[PDB]
Formats: sequence, C-alpha cells, structure tokens
Amino acid sequence: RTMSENLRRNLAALEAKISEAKTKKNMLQARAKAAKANAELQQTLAAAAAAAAAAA
Amino acid sequence: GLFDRLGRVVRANLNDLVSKAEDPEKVLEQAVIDMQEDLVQLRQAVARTIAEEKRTEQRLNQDTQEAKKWEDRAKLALTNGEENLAREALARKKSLTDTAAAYQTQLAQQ
Amino acid sequence: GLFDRLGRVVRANLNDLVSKAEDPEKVLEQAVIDMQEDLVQLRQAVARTIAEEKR
Repeated sequence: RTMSENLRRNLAALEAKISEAKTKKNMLQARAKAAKANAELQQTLAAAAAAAAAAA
Repeated sequence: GLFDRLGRVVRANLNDLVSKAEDPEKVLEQAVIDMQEDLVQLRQAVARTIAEEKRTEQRLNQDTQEAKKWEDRAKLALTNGEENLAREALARKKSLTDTAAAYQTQLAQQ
Repeated sequence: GLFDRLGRVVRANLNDLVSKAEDPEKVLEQAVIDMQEDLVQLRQAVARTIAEEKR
C-alpha cells in the first residue's frame, strides 16, 4: 500500500511530462512552419521587385 | 567547363534575338503589370503573418485561462484539506505560466 | 524564371492592345454597373449575418 501510493504518483508524474512534451511539440512545429513561410515570402518578393523594375 | 560556356553562348545568342524582337515600351508596361501582381503576392503572405501573430495570442489566452482553472482547483483542494492535490494543481499552473512567457516572447517578436 | 517574365510580356502586350480597343468612358460606366452588382453581392451576405445572429 505504501508502494502503490508511490506508483500512483509516478504514473501521474509520467503522464504530466508526456502531456507537457505534446503541448511543446505543437508550438515548436508551428514556429517551423511560420519560419519557412517568412523566409520564402520575404526573399521571393524582394528579389522579384528589384529584378523586374530594373530590367524594364 | 569550356563546352558549358560555349553552350550558353549559342543559347544566349538565340535568347538575345528574342529579347530584341519585343518592344521595350510594351515589355516595360508588362513589367509594371507583373510588378503589381508581385505586390499582390506580398500582401497575402504579410496578411497571413498577422493571422499567425493572432494565433500565438490565442494560444496565450488558452494557456492563461487554463492556469486560472488550475488555480481554482488548487483553491478547492486547500478548502478540502487535500494539500497534496493543491501541489499537483500548482505544478500544472507553473508549466502553463512558463509556456505563456514563451508565447509572450514569440508574440513580441511577431 | 526568365521565360516566365518574357512569357508574361508577350501575353501582356496583346492584353494591353485589347484594353486600348474599348472606350474608357463606356468601360467606366460598365465598371459602375459592375460595382452596383458588387453591392448586391454584399447585401445578401450581410443580411445572412443577421439571420445567423438571430439563429
């Protein structure tokens, strides 16, 4: 019965850090998707706007 | 390599002849039409950064109201004398306030 | 790419010639007719927000 209090806390502490890792996963993946889009948009627009205007 | 340079010269001579064939005045207004749609592409991406900025602010409001919920569960545990459950609720509250500071930092950058 | 820019210039030259062909005064009243039906589209959607609010 003393062991089962210890196991019931260890089981709750394990799912608590699994739960934490899952919320972190969503936020980290979101930042990676956003950063991919920011780089492509900024570089593509700046290059095209300089290039077409100068040629014309 | 030498044959790459010679290859690009025969290809460039034909491409330059085609560039001579179109009127520079017509190509200059086509370039302004093209440049106007380039601004159309930029506004869509920029507007989506505003949507993404607001999405991190939504997550911040979700995690901060979840922290208030857990604080109410901690208060309930303390009036019920279950101090062990109050500490458990405070641990959930701490991870929500620490990630809220990360989202505040992300939102400041955005 | 270079051939995309050259391609849009040959296509734009033909499109600009067609834009020169129509009278700007007639196209300006066609634009007012078009703009009046644009307000017709907005009122239907706005009225449906009132219906959704009531729901």
